Amino acid sequence: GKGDRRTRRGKIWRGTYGKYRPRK
Amino acid sequence: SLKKGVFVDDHLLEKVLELNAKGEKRLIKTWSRRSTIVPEMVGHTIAVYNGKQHVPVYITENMVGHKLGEFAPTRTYRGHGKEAKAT
Amino acid sequence: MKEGIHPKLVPARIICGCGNVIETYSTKPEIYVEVCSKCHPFYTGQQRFVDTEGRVERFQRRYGDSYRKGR
Amino acid sequence: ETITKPVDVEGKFIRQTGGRGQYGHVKIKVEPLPRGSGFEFVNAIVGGVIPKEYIPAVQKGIEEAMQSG
Amino acid sequence: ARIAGVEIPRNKRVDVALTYIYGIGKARAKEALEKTGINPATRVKDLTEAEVVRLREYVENTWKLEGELRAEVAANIKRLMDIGCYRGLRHRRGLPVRGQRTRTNARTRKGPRKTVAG
Amino acid sequence: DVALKRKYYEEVRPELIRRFGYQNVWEVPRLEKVVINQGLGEAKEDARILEKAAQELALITGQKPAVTRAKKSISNFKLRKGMPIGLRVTLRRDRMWIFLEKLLNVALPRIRDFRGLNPNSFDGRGNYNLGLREQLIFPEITYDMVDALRGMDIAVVTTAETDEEARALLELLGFPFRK
RNA sequence: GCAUGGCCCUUACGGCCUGGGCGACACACGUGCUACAAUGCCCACUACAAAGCGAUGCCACCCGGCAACGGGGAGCUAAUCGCAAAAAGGUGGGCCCAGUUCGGAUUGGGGUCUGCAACCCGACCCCAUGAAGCCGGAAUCGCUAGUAAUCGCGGAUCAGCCAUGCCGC
RNA sequence: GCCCGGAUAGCUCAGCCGGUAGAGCAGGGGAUUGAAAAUCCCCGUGUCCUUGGUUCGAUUCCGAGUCCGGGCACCA
RNA sequence: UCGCCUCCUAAAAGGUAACGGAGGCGCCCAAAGGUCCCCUCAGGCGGGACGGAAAUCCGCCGGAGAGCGCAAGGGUAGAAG
Ligand SMILES: [Mg+2]
Ligand SMILES: [Mg+2]
Ligand SMILES: [Mg+2]
Ligand SMILES: [Mg+2]
Ligand SMILES: [Mg+2]
Ligand SMILES: [Mg+2]
Ligand SMILES: [Mg+2]
Ligand SMILES: [Mg+2]
Ligand SMILES: [Mg+2]
Ligand SMILES: [Mg+2]
Ligand SMILES: [Mg+2]
Ligand SMILES: [Mg+2]
Ligand SMILES: [Mg+2]
Ligand SMILES: [Mg+2]
Ligand SMILES: [Mg+2]
Ligand SMILES: [Mg+2]
Ligand SMILES: [Mg+2]
Repeated sequence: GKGDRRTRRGKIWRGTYGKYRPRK
Repeated sequence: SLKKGVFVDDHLLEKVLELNAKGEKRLIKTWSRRSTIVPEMVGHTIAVYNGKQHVPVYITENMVGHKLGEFAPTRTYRGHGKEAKAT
Repeated sequence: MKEGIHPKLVPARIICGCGNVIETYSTKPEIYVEVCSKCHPFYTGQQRFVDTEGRVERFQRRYGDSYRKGR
Repeated sequence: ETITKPVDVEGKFIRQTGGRGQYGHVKIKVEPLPRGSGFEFVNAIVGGVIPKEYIPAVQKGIEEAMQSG
Repeated sequence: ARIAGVEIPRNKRVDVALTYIYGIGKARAKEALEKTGINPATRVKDLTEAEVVRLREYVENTWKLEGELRAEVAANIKRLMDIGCYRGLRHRRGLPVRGQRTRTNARTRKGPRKTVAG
Repeated sequence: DVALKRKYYEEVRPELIRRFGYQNVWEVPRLEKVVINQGLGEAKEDARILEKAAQELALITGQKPAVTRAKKSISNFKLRKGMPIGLRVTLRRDRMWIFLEKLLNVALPRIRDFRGLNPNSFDGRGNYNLGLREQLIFPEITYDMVDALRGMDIAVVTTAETDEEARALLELLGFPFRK
């Protein structure tokens, strides 16, 4: 899913945070 | 897609607005293809630079949340012709 | 007349998101509607969906109008 | 001898079957001048589509083969 | 369970089923379910008339789905073809519009395997 | 009970009589027919017919349409001595109002678009004839049954004459116009 | 890059500026990234690194927002503060073999942030789309050990970033 | 008339005892070579003669029909 | 070239030749037949969603120029269409 922005992996990869990977 | 600001060149804006004081000639060419299509100015004929020449744009009004540049394609292209490899 | 084929012919409801409208007499009950929400005849319409969000409030009638260019 | 109406033509010379060497095709514009003007060579070379070396060579062929009409 | 249109998921979780609508992603979908007291993990093949319409009401009233939406896009698309909009001449030419590269790739908006070598 | 009905008998009818009018209770501009031809979108029938335009469009006006067929030779159009390529529907009286009125001021709208009806479009006897870009888009939608964007071309024949007498009848009846 | 013999231009082959272009697109090839899924995917929770980088910089902790971010605001001249939290793993639940909760292209729309300015041409966030791909022909590349494979982390450049690159851990 | 055989891509032809249509020529891409030949791979092209049947399904099976080909009849 | 059909040559009845002029036939239709009942064209000009300069529509104007399986002629809407 590394290219799927709407996911855990997707975010981690892109190096960002959001609704799908909150800043803890 | 900028922010809480809306952008337009102060001097492309003037020529326009002071013109709305009386209204007239569409002879108004600007190189500011970078400024937002003048909402409070729906009807003049703007001559947006093409990088080569000034392409007049009727600028109707259905086009207000855009830029004067979106109406002056800067590249010229009309299909390709032949390939050739071996080099 | 013509027996058979013909629709059914029955009244229903013309809803409307801006007050009642035509009186049943077609063949449809529900529908988006929107008679006109602004007619259009000459004016009272031309609601030109272009309204630059929050117009004015910024970049307005300033910068110094024409000025004493006459001198 | 001389021409009456200005003409534009292309000179081709492709040599590549076995592949020994290669070729040197070119195009030119030829038009008549007032009587007594003689010969003239217009060096209209753009971004260098032709080497500043083969030019006199393509001219020593025009001028040369220009002997007999 | 005809919802927005004629799409009746079933045999599949309600949260995943809805998805099959043209305007319902795992997002919105998962919302409507908690705004209708419906248990997500419940198969459609178990939804009660109550819940079914009790849900059909929300989904089908809030935002504009299948078809309705479809038309929207088409409209927006054609509107970009006005006086000379670039993002518009882009749809016309049939190439990418989001500033992509065309020297290579761009296949998603072109014909796979065109060839033409002189 | 009828919708417009009144609109014409009550309104329009008098504004005309004295704006024109006079003498007879007959030489007053009034509609008498409402026909409408589809043609079959941007691609005609084909042995595998279409007839959905029939069944659907039929009841989008309340009453099945007929089927017209070409004539003469075609050559570069694909047709022949004809059969079919038509499918149109006339109709007057009641249905004329109901179709255009319970669709005139509520239906015609919605379709994402500009100003009013093309002005210079009338002739003599005042009949007009608009012609939306077909686009079966609204009214009476109830989706599904969606195969082609086929729509139509509406013909409205009225009494009257000239263009004013005619136009006055529509304009004062509910026909937004001129750009 | 620089230096340098010779040749060449000196109201221009030098200089300034606005705008464009280097981002073009019928096509061909190279290096790569993300994949086609169950030894997998998604969600919640819970662990174990190293090497680096930071004052008109890194920015704790609060608060609004679903987010990106925004207001506030402590510490830190940094083995003393923080960028962090590592990911793969582990545990519980969900998916049940389908072009799918695989895959994410593409497109519409709504926003955020840098900068005078993001039409050409930025990066993020969110909603809606959701494509080709379920394993790849002739051919062809890498590696002999903490290597290959796989997982994440840092840095230079840098306002920002088209880094899926590069040098490192 | 009788028996037997044939018609498949622009041409030359395989089509196996029912499901799907293919080599070859030509051309276009690739691959291999330091490079050019030679060689390899990958493409796009069908009323499968026409008709009726049989079958879930026919270019294939069955019956007829036309046009070829072979042999033998014979033609008021 | 050789039989058949249409027009002309053929000199206003019929007929009339030439290696005179110009075209067709060696079929076809179970509805393209019988009868009963309805319907009227082609184009010209307007007005018309895709619409060529003829798709199908609407409004006038239009005695036949349309149509009638195929040549040509005759005939024909007061129908043979
Ligand atoms: Mg996914
Ligand atoms: Mg640039
Ligand atoms: Mg470059
Ligand atoms: Mg580009
Ligand atoms: Mg990989
Ligand atoms: Mg919060
Ligand atoms: Mg598990
Ligand atoms: Mg930009
Ligand atoms: Mg999808
Ligand atoms: Mg596929
Ligand atoms: Mg699979
Ligand atoms: Mg070794
Ligand atoms: Mg950076
Ligand atoms: Mg980009
Ligand atoms: Mg005689
Ligand atoms: Mg006589
Ligand atoms: Mg009969």
